[PDB]
Amino acid sequence: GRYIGPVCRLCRREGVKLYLKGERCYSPKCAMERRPYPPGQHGQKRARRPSDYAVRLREKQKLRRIYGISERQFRNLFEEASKKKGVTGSVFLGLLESRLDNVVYRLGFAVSRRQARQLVRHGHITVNGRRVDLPSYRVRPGDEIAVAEKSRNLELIRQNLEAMKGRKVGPWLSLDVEGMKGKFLRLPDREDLALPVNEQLVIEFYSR
Amino acid sequence: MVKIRLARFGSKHNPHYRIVVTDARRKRDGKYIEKIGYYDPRKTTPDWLKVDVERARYWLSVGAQPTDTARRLLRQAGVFRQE
Amino acid sequence: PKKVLTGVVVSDKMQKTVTVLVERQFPHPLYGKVIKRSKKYLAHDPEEKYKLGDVVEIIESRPISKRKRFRVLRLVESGRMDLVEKYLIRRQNYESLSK
Amino acid sequence: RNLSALKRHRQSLKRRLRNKAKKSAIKTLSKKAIQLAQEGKAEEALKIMRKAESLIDKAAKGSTLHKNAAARRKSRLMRKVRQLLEAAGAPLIGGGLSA
RNA sequence: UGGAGAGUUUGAUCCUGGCUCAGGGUGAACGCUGGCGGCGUGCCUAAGACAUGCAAGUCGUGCGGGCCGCGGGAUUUUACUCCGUGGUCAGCGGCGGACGGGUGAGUAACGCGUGGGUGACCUACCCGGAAGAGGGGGACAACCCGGGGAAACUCGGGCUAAUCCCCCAUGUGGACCCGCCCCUUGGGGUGUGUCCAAAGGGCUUUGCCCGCUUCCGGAUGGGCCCGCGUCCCAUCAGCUAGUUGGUGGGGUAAUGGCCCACCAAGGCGACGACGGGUAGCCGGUCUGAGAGGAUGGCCGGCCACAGGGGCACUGAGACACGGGCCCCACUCCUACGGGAGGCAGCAGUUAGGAAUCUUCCGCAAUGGGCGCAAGCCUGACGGAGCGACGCCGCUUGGAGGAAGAAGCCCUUCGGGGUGUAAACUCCUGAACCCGGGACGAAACCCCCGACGAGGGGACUGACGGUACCGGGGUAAUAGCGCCGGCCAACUCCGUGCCAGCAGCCGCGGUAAUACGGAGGGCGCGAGCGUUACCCGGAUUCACUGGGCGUAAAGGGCGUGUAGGCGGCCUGGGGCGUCCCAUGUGAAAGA
Repeated sequence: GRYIGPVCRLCRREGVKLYLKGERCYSPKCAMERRPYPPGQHGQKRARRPSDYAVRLREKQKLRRIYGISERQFRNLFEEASKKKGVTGSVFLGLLESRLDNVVYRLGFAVSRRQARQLVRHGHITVNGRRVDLPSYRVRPGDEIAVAEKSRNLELIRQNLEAMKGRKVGPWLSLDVEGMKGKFLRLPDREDLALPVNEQLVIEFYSR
Repeated sequence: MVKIRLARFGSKHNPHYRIVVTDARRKRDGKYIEKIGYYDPRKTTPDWLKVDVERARYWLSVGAQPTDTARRLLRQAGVFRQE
Repeated sequence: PKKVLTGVVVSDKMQKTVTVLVERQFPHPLYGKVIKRSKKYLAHDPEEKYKLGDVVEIIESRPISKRKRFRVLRLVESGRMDLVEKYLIRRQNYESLSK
Repeated sequence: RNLSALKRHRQSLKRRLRNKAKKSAIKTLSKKAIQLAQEGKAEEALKIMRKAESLIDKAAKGSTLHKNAAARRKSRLMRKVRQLLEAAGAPLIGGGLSA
């Protein structure tokens, strides 16, 4: 499931700083501050001209490995897009962004998507009051993503809200900090995200 | 003898019936002569019963005994309520 | 509607019966070209009223025989023993065609 | 290993007998009738035909010769009797025939 | 809203051309691996053989009895007998066993699909309307008495009831001949003549209920006919005696050579008859930009079959899977004379096979049969079981955490890597424990009202103490494939044309990024690979969309048969073609 194992190891390999540990992959070592080259024996060895394939592949691995997601699951969303009305590339990003396990992250209740996931799986989170435990739950506009008033007193929930006390958030996300609740205003637009990834290549990888 | 009755759609533990007229000898979920409503025994939608009540009255008029429980429902939507 | 067809009588060498040749044409299902095609029908003639060459209407009917299923409606035009000639040629074409 | 509704069979045999019976008499009378006509008889010819007619309609009452299978044999009898009678003289007795 | 190409013929090139790979799919199976749940799904082979159990009954409100009981009567003598009632057993009689369920063998065909015909027809039960049910007679089982057989069963004799059978009556009406009228295939109407009805049962017994009869109609379900469409071989070219038509009969509900007698000599074929091979067909499914290809499992529709072959009986309906008769093969019983049987119903067994489940629970729901009803029956069904077989969701943790432990791998001997990975600190808390706990089920039924409408009440849950809710609570599973090019991922040993690899091109002969191993890396993840098959790419059968001077490909040349194709002008017809409206295109699926 998910991924399991070494994360700020793909921080590397992709060659762009991934935030997959949240707090540390963020602070004078996501190893991109130390060894910003791919892992293993042949790491700091001379690259070769990468192939038109290799390129499209990593970009997909990049986009997917960000959101922490199954290839099988990823690819369903992609196809689920495309046929859907409008520009495939964005929409996909939209749908990826509408995943609970990520909204919860985006909305500050957790420091990583990985940790954000666990909060969902352990019912610490609610959508419109009803307790939801599916990291895949597709959040539509107007939904309110609450903290379980039952879980409010956790050292993790406290500490991770006190950080966003001042912090500003997503031009499509509201956030009441003290009553520990937030809103899904609208699907983001490609430009709303500074995703270090070219979605057009990800379209291309699934075209050949 | 043609019958107003229930045909079963939906899934396992997800019963959803279709108020249908059909020759009695056909299979339960076999072909039917006309759909004239539906019914969700679990009332999970605010609309878990519906009946084209003109048609219900038609099929009776040409003679078509309803299942005892299919007539229960026809009653509910006043197929038999007059004046 | 009982299908009403019109063809040519190409035989009356049967009692109270005429073989009628109905030709049909259409856009070939795959290749577009309009192709022609045709079928003889055994048509019921109680008064042996029609003969070789008459072009006749022909109607879908209550069965009279194994294979008599049409009765002769009206006559459209006499003569036309050219069309008859063409059928007869195709036939004896087949003669010089065996081993 | 015994479907007590194999009495269904038993009964079939009884009905078989009854049917075969009624029928076998219809026949014998019908023939006896058209024979008298073909011999140019007046009274007794119809008188038996009238009897036969009855027996047909009667048999029609149940499952023997139901319907209008009945009507057939009636139609064929009166047709065959009257014609056979008019192939000779004297059409007498009101009998079953229309004036 | 839709189209990607690559490797490989050469020392090198362009082209032709095949092979091959990347994608999607499957009722799969096989290998290594395998935690949870939901919804699906699971003999593709021998339509081989089958043990055992269940799979179609029901009605006492149609009728008369046997056997086991209880109770009450006539007598004041208890032997004999009348009545009432409870089991129970078949029998007569009715409705259902033609539905539901299974399989694809056969079938290249009006089997299917689609659109129509029926003036050529049928339809039990249900609905609506019109009109009826008056008399009499009869039998057969059950039961009783014999006889034959080992058995299965069977023959005879006697008694008896009914909604069983028959006769007479009334004829609203209907049938048939004939005549006439309308209408046009046998459609409707009318007139003499003939012919044809019925059953009773229950009570909340004079007024209702369940039934009966004849007729017109309605609804539903079917039969039959026709137009078009429906695979491969022409190394199958000629086929045909019920053959093609007629007249008359038979037969059916009904047309028809469907069948028969007799007369005529026809009918079919390159637009592919006849013959051979293969095959159930469709809605749809997979694939493709599309056109197309392939396919028809599960679900729905039609068809056909019920060990193999005929056949008919009953009946509204069958030529009937769990009805009948005969022949065949097979299995059992056998006193050798004769019998019994038919999972391609659900389970299960066995055999074949690479391979396919429980001899489970429940009629609680839906649906079907019978019943006035209560109910009885239902392996249809609704559920649980098994199998990563498929799809979907979820888990094996989360946040910290060294200029970086050890171990192992490289190393140019400084160093590099596995690697924030672990160890270790905090946090959450799959599993598991306790508590509570469903919807699915309100009808038939009773009461009120009027057995109507409406109102009121009662019973009932297989799944199941499952789902879901609340409380407690443990850091708690990872494998498989690949790393020469195509294609994403590289170093070191071992090995020395050996052992071995290999989808194609090709690797191995002492430094192998290709073999075997280790480290590392890439790709997926409760899966990953493999093999088989289908579409793709393959414009490589080219309709969209190809070609033939030398690449495969112009017939050795003519003549002209059928067939294809046709100059300029005008007019008619409107068959092709085009437009509008309308009907059809079921459901599911997309």
